[PDB]
Amino acid sequence: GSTAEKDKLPATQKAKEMQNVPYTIAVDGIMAFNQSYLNLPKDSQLSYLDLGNKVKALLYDERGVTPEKIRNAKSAVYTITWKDGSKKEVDLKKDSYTANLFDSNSIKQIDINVKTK
Repeated sequence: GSTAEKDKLPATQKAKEMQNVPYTIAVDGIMAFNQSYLNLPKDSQLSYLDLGNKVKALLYDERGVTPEKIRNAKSAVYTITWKDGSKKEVDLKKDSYTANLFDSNSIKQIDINVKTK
């Protein structure tokens, strides 16, 4: 029966797990979402230089674009929405001074938009 025993169920790890934050991407004016999620540190802050290591991975894993082409794009902006419900957009195509760390634990989702043509 279904009420047999719940203890029979599996277990989990206590060492150190990761979180799954849903991200988005805009291409050709149309967004491409496939329920894909991104990995992040638990209760740990991170920067763009480091976090990018995981992001860039999806960039090529999605369509196979390079960091040299995505930069030459007509436009490049990154959107980050915190658990608070607030979202901010950062214009990478015009950002050479911006720089600040963030807490993944306080992150909800992100929406990347790169206009290339």
